[PDB]
Amino acid sequence: SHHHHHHGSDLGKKLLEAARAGQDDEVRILMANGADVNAVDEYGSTPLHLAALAGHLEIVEVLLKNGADVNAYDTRGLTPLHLAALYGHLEIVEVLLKYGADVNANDIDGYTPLHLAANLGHLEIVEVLLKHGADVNAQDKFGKTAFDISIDNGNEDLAEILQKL
Repeated sequence: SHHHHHHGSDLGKKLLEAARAGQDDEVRILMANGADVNAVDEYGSTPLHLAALAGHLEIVEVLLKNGADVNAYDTRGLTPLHLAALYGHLEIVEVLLKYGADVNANDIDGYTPLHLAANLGHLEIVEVLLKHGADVNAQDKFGKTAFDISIDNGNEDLAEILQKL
């Protein structure tokens, strides 16, 4: 599946750290020495998770170009698209979608990327997720949709986007 782990070499740990820190040269060097592009830490995060979380667009692109799993799940069920939407990185959201990210993947608690972007009020990311087929009816473990979250937070601008776009 989209879960890896099982070994955990320090070469893979170096790639995870370099990807999260946005070191383009070191990521290039480590991959040339055979670093697994899909390595995981104790939480199940891959280098693509950490580059998307920390907002490093150029690292995200070189990882995807070398066979990084765009839909990898960590132990909480979070995909790189979840993290890009949660941390508000619009261009990374777009690149992930362009590489086949599952727009409607849900984590352990049932949150989709649309849920996270709505909770944090990232209006443009919500619009982009909707254009790529985000499910407005998807409910989390509390039975709440992305639209319900915008109504409970009184974000009428976000609620209007979730209804008409």
